[PDB]
Amino acid sequence: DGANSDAAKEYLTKDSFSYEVYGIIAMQAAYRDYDSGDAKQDDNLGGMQLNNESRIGFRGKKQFANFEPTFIWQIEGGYVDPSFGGEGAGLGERDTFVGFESASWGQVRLGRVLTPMYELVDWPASNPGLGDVYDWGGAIGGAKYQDRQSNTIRWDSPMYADKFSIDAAVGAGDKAGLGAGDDYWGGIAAHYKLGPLQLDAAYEGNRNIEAEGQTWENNTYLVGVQGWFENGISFFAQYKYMEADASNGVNEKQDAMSAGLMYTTGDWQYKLGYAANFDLERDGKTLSNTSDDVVSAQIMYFVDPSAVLYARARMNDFNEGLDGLDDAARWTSGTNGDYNEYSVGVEYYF
Amino acid sequence: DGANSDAAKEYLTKDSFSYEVYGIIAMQAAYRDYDSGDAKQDDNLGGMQLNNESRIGFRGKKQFANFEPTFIWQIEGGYVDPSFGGEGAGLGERDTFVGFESASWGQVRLGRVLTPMYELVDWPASNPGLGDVYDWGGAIGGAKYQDRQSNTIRWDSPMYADKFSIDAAVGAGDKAGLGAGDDYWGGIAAHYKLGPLQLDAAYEGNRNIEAEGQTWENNTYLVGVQGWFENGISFFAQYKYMEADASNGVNEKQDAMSAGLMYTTGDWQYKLGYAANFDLERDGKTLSNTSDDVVSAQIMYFVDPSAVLYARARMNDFNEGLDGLDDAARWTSGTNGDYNEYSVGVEYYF
Amino acid sequence: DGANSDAAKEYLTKDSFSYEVYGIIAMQAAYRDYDSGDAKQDDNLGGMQLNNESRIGFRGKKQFANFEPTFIWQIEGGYVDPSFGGEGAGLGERDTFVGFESASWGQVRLGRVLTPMYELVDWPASNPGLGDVYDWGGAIGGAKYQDRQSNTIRWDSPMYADKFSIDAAVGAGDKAGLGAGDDYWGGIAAHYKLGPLQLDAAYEGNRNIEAEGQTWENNTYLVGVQGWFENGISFFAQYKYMEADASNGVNEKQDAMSAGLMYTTGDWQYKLGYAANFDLERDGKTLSNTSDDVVSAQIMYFVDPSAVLYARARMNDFNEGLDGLDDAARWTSGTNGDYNEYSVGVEYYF
Ligand SMILES: CN[C@@H]1[C@@H](O)[C@@H](O[C@@H]2[C@@H](O)[C@H](O[C@H]3O[C@H](CN)CC[C@H]3N)[C@@H](N)C[C@H]2N)OC[C@]1(C)O
Ligand SMILES: CCCCCCCCOCCOCCOCCOCCO
Ligand SMILES: CCCCCCCCOCCOCCOCCOCCO
Ligand code: NA
Ligand code: NA
Ligand code: NA
Ligand code: NA
Ligand code: NA
Ligand code: NA
Ligand code: NA
Ligand code: NA
Repeated sequence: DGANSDAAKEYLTKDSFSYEVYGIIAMQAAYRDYDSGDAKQDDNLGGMQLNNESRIGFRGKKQFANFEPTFIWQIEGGYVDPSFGGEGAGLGERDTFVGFESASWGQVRLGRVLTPMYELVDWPASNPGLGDVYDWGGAIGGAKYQDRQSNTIRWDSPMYADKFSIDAAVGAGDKAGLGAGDDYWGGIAAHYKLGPLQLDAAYEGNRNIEAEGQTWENNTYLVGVQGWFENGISFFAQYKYMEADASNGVNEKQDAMSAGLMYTTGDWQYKLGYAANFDLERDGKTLSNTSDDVVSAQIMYFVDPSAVLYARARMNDFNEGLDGLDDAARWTSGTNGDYNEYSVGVEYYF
Repeated sequence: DGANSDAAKEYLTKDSFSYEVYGIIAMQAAYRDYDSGDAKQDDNLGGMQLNNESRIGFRGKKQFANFEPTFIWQIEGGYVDPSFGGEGAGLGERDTFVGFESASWGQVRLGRVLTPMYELVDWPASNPGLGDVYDWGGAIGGAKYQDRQSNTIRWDSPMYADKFSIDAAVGAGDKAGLGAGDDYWGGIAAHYKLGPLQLDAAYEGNRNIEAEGQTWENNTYLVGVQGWFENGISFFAQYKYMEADASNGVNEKQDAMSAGLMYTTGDWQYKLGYAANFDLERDGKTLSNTSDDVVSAQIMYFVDPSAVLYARARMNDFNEGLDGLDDAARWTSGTNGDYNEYSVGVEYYF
Repeated sequence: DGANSDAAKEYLTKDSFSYEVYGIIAMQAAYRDYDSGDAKQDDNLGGMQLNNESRIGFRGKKQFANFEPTFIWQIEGGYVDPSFGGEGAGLGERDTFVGFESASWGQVRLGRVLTPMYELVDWPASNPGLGDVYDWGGAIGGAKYQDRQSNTIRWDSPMYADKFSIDAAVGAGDKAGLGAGDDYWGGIAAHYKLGPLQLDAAYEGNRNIEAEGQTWENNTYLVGVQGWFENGISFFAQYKYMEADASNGVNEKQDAMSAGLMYTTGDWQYKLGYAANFDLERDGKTLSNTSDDVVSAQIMYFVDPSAVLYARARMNDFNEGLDGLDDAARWTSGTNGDYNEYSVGVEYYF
């Protein structure tokens, strides 16, 4: 069984107690109110649900006797009981990898991690609740980018000159990872600290992506600013340019932004979010009402050095529909309709 | 990813070493002898199997700095290799929840737990091996009650006056948990200790259940006694009334009982149990041969304060079949036929 | 739920801290180049992939107060993110069992383990990368033997006279474990160490195996030698004879060999491996082009007492096709075509 059987137990010396067990406990009671234009469908999707995103993980580091880079590894399970889905999570569904890190050249990781692009798209630009629009939202064909991805080599640089830092990565695609395609992708991201600000830029290219009966080339570019100030204010703003190119000559473009404001004061943190996709342009013809936007408010309370309570409201107004290149409806995050969500939740880290 | 991604790891202080790892090791070597009236089907279902119900779990408590109630959480994986099923269980398949508790008002839990009704159906009734008949057995339409269920808020009262105790909960149904329905349920249970006896009462109502082309209403009532005596005798008895009501006017009723006698002597414990479903009445007319009954015997031996060995035999006589309100056979615990079972097993708690 | 509900938590004394957490970290970057005579399939199946075979497990032992044999238990999860498959593994997918052990007669284990034959087929044969041909390779009908299998009772003898050793087991088949068949199997294996050499023999018989419209009986025999010398040289050689017999009278026979050479020198270990399946004989007529071959080379580096690095190249030349007794293509490990593979990897034991 496996590349080297269980011969690891028979020949190597067990490095006893060289692990940390960790977990994030996270529950969110969330009520959803849909306006899909169908009353029956509105009642199924909408309602109260308990979105339990708790998870257990294991991680550790080892200094190999005869290797300069330090070995690192991680196995993090998925959400134990998310909303809209069944119970029980596997080990290895979130960030799971081995890797090396030397003070001389930064960090390398092989396995299942976030692409340099998505890492910025996810945080800060997706919080709180902007993900339906800015994360996996959109109308562009092909693969706008990957999120958390397996079969990935990712290199994380150290803080160069105490201001600059780099992340770059390449990997196989979703279909390639199952032996049923040859899609691949690559991407890189940059960060520069200019005082209390931080500037960000990132790129990602996806290739040989089969969808809607075509092969796709996807290119996505991103710029953003982030600020933290001592009076308590933090902000973030981001602009995102999405370009898709199909094998039948069809070109596609769509852009999007995300911005968030927050005031931390003592034991409280107030926060407003807004993100939006602009109209999608296919073959140089703007498609009417292909945009999405979402507004969001949240009050958080630092109940413990290790935990927080929070309430949150948000309203998603999605596009009115899109047609695919195969002459059938193309799924978007708004296929299920506009909806509002009100929720309270807890998060705790041990 | 998620309501707050990995922002808990980057910003919150890791409460290091504040978790418990626990497990129940449980193996059951079980031979089954089926009498379904088909020699082939008898041979597939019947035979020797290893029912491995072992499980690993994680749990903990934390006193939040600025909150009086103590935080609680649990994540329990399911059976690692049960009979009739493939190997491997996810993390979070069993009781998995967050909650708070103060000794003045008991505990509240959010997540996936046992409903107050089913908990009594589970223990003391249903043991040993009475479950096929009393637990998920029956012929009534809709949902007589839920088992272990997600999207549940449940409050467990403290022991008032050291004699009275209460459990209550409400939650989402199976289809709602996937955004495909609007079913819900609620229930309550009461306990009173009168010396060596204990009285039990419980209710559960199920609403908006889609099945066999109808919407269903379910109502279930339960009463029971339990006795522990120093001489060594222990017993339990229970009566259960189930009322279902369909959207096309059809009414349905069925009742059941469960009783068990037990003799503990030193390191040994003998136990004989009986459970039965009585004929189902649809539209106030008894349906012939819709009953089920089971007899069961078991010898247990306390090999360690932390483990037990046990032998057990049981014979199940199931109902012979009934059609649902859609004119198709309604699945029951006897769809696979009658069967007797002989088994040995171990249980261990770390 | 289950054979005894959650009554183990309610009555038994938690044997706190009698659990060990263990894991094997294993990542392999593997490039594949397929030449199946189909270009689209060559590129889907072929390419670079990251085969993460890491795994977490738990094991422990307990001395029961009122039992002389020591109780042992194990729950080992599966590969967290293997190549050609999705992410996330269950708890209990690798070796998972309960058992007892006394120094007088060895150990007995109930659950999920390797059959005495496969353990030898697995290690030392099949390494490095000979498994496609020697492990699950072959063209014989029915089931030559089981891999890691559930519903198994297995006995491992002590080291008799410091030279002799025996392993034997019996269990249920793949279909029987799901209530859909009555297949079973049994097998035994013996080892004798003569100085720097070691002699190996094993047998396994499988019965009531349903496939290709017939029921099958399988008989598989194996002999092998292993050598370790102070010079640094080690080798292994194995011959395998497989006999299958169908319910329509059709007989089939096929044999195979596996061989490996290794030179350990300081912190490096070189290794050449070869394994092959010979032409398949059905009804005493050798079938043309049913043989399989694989050559493999490997460089290993003991990077730490607890880990190794390795590079590996290997060439797989498979059979040209075979028809089953149902007059349809019979799946073999070469159905997807020939492929060569170049790979690097790390393995770590904590
Ligand atoms: C990251 N969260 C994901 C989110 O990315 C998204 O994923 C969609 C997925 O739902 C779509 O699939 C959905 O719509 C299909 C329309 N023909 C039918 C099947 C349905 N599950 C996929 N076609 C594309 C993914 N990006 O919706 C599911 C989710 C779990 O919330
Ligand atoms: C630093 C602050 C920057 C704020 C930038 C805000 C950009 C706002 O532009 C939004 C344009 O998109 C409008 C979306 O229209 C709604 C679409 O929904 C209806 C279906 O078409
Ligand atoms: C314990 C000693 C180990 C010996 C292993 C020897 C490995 C090399 O032996 C190769 C023998 O190959 C035989 C080829 O058989 C031809 C096919 O005949 C079978 C007809 O069904
Ligand atoms: Na709903
Ligand atoms: Na990295
Ligand atoms: Na992806
Ligand atoms: Na590939
Ligand atoms: Na069987
Ligand atoms: Na349920
Ligand atoms: Na993969
Ligand atoms: Na098997």
